[PDB]
Order: sequence, then structure tokens, then C-alpha cells
Amino acid sequence: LHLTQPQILFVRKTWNHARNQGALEPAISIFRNSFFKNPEIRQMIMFGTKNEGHERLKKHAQLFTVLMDDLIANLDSPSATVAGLREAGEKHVWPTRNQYGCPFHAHLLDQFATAMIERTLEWDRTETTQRGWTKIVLFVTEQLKEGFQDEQKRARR
Ligand code: HEM
Ligand SMILES: [Pr+3]
Ligand SMILES: [Pr+3]
Ligand SMILES: [Pr+3]
Repeated sequence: LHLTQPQILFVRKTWNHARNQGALEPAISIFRNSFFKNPEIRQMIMFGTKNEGHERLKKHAQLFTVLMDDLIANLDSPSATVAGLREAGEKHVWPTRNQYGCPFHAHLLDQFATAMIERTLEWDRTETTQRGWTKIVLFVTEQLKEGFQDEQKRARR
């Protein structure tokens, strides 16, 4: 991660503003936008009964909120959140690939990145400071991808 200080200030101001939307926001809105980018993501996260699906989305938002909160508070050295992100990615390796209807692949996280970047634009902006969000989202989804791909490559087929 290489954010400039003006980028760090802008990201923190907009993030804390976004968190004002609710306990699990903006995480929930980010997941919902990924559902729009790719409805298969929704089919997977909402797999099962109405309750099960909603609980899974809630838990996803809860954990992502914690990881993001920690990352943003620690933009100076985020090794802890790096491990956490790789671990989260790792959790998407399932012996039966279509256990949840559609298999997980790294491309889903690229779509998630697009969804998240779109949301950041909704949260005194300049192109240079806004690029702080692009850096953060790329970092986050890259660590998720590495966690998943390293784990999936190692698993039996
Ligand atoms: C990119 C699209 C994503 C899809 C389609 C997806 C879907 C799923 C599915 C189907 C499971 C297995 C069912 C379950 O354990 O609840 C799971 C597990 C998990 N996911 Fe995701 N997820 C996505 C992104 C993320 C992200 C960004 C995070 C970051 C926090 C995350 C964190 C986790 C964790 C921690 C588990 C293990 C849950 C547990 O053991 O209770 N996922 N995910
Ligand atoms: Pr592990
Ligand atoms: Pr298999
Ligand atoms: Pr592992």
C-alpha cells in the first residue's frame, strides 16, 4: 500500500461518513452492488433458506466491516489485516466446488472490487485523492484473491 497523506485523509473522512449510514454499512451496500454486477454472487451468499441467506450476508458484512475498519485505522502498517484478508479468501475453498450453487473463482473478487469502487464514489474530492480508494480496493481484493488462489491451487481436485 502506498497512499499519499492527502489520500489517507480523504479516505478516512469519507469512510467514517459512510459508516454513519448504519452498523453494517457501507459493507452491506458494497455486497449488494456486487450482486448487481454479478447475480451469481447473490445466489451464492443467499444460498439456502431466506433466514440462512440473510444470516450469511449479515455475517459477511460484519466481518468485512471489521477488516476494513482495521485496515483504514492502520494504513501505516496493515500486516494484521493482510493476514485477515488472506484468511477470509481461504474460506472460499470447498471440496465440492458447487457446494453453494455456483463455484467460487478469483474473477468474482474483481467484480466485487468494481462494486466497491463504485460505492466509494458515493461517499471536496479530487481525482488524485479519490485514487486513494482505488488503491485500497485493489489491495483488499488482491489479498483476498491470493488467499483464495493459494488455498484452491493446493487443494485436491
Ligand atoms: C466475492 C464474492 C463472495 C462470495 C460469492 C462469497 C460467498 C461465500 C460462501 C458461499 C461461503 C460459504 C458459506 C458460509 O460459510 O457462510 C463463504 C464463506 C466465508 N466468506 Fe465469503 N463470499 C464472497 C466474498 C467475501 C468477502 C469479501 C469476505 C471478507 C470478509 C468474505 C468472508 C467470508 C468468511 C470469513 C467465510 C467463512 C464463514 C464461516 O466459516 O462462518 N467473503 N463466502
Ligand atoms: Pr489459514
Ligand atoms: Pr472436488
Ligand atoms: Pr491455508
